[PDB]
Amino acid sequence: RRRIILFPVPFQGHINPILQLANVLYSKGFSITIFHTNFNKPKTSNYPHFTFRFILDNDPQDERISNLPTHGPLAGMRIPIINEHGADELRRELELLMLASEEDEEVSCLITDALWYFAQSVADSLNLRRLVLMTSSLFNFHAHVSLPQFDELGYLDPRLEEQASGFPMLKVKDIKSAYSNWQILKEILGKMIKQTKASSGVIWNSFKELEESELETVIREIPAPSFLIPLPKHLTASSSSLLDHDRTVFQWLDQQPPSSVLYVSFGSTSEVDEKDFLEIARGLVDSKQSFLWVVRPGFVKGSTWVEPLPDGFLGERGRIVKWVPQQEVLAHGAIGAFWTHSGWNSTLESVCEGVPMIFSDFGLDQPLNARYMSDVLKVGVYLENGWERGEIANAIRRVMVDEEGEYIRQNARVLKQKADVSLMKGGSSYESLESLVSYISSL
Ligand SMILES: O=c1ccn([C@@H]2O[C@H](COP(=O)(O)OP(=O)(O)O)[C@@H](O)[C@H]2O)c(=O)[nH]1
Repeated sequence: RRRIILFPVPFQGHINPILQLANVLYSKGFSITIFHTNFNKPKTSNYPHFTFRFILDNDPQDERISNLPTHGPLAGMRIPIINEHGADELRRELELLMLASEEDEEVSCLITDALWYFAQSVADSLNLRRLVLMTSSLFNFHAHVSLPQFDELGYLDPRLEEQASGFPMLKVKDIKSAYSNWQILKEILGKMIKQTKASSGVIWNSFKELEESELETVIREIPAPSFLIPLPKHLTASSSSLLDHDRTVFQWLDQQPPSSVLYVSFGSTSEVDEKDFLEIARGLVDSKQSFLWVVRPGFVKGSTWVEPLPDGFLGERGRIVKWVPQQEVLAHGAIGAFWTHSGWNSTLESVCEGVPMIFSDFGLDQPLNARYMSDVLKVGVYLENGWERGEIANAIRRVMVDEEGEYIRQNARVLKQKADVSLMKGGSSYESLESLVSYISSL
């Protein structure tokens, strides 16, 4: 019997793929331990088949992380802090577990979020192999390793509509938005890349037919073996939700005609002005399409939830809720399109359920996902110039109703089929997973 320890980053878009992976590996016969912070912990009672061990922010909490905000853009400060100071505790916890191991039980490897770059030297020091889970795309990684070239050209220092030097796929505007903050994130980025290259293997939440153009860069830049597995095609992330689901939406979805509903959601951490929030609502109403709009409490700066919205303003066609089982909604027959912030989990979920998209973005990898999805794969329309009700209504109707958008709807259907075929024997994802299991078993 072989045990795998997995160590996620404690945010929704990082906990979801690592617990999907944990379940996949469990299905292949591995026992599973999850190392996790108390902060943003998932519901351990949803995982009776996993062992959870809480680390790094136990009582008494550190002056470095104590009273750090549990929500907002500053909650992420925990990441660099744990990278800089958690090595000794992580080693102690790994040793404790390796000591408590049953005689017939071996710890095969540690799998961490790529953001936990500090974990490589910890694993090395224990003669424990470390594999890395990337929670972003191969295309985004290709952009990462092109930063030096981008910097030479001055893209990173603030011709926007112009094609980038080595990315005809990208506009200079995309790169500026993606690396808008860079003196701040440059240091994290370099260390993550360096310790990913130094790892024993890299697992990508993707599939070959999704990012074929990006495979050679990964093979050339990362000496460790890479494995591409589209985790949403194996299972949804419902069990790792950090918020309660509103499942009353499914009775409502059951009252809608096929492909008639726009699903709208901007992920787990995004926030918008009161002004932009109201413009989005007017664009949705103006589209005349039915819509289901997830507005996470905290999404609107200065309001607990959705106070600025007039009572009944959404009217007949629209519903607003706080949180749903997103991939399950995307799989419902009523959904015709997905207005996304282009987070990678949401984008891959939509691809895997065959739902075409309208893209907004909040920086980081999101503009790159939106550009790649909209111009390379051609499964959506990118609202790349802010929020204006007219352009919003036109984009929604183009994807969902216009005859001119049929090719986008068809591309989304075909791309889902490619994902499905990739999981069949002889498919790319099937062979990646087979290779991953045999590789881990050889450690
Ligand atoms: O109402 C919601 C909204 C989002 N999600 C999930 O939250 C994750 C968001 O991750 P993503 O990479 O899309 O964006 P992030 O939150 O990291 O910005 C995805 O797995 C979604 O399915 C969900 O379960 N219910």
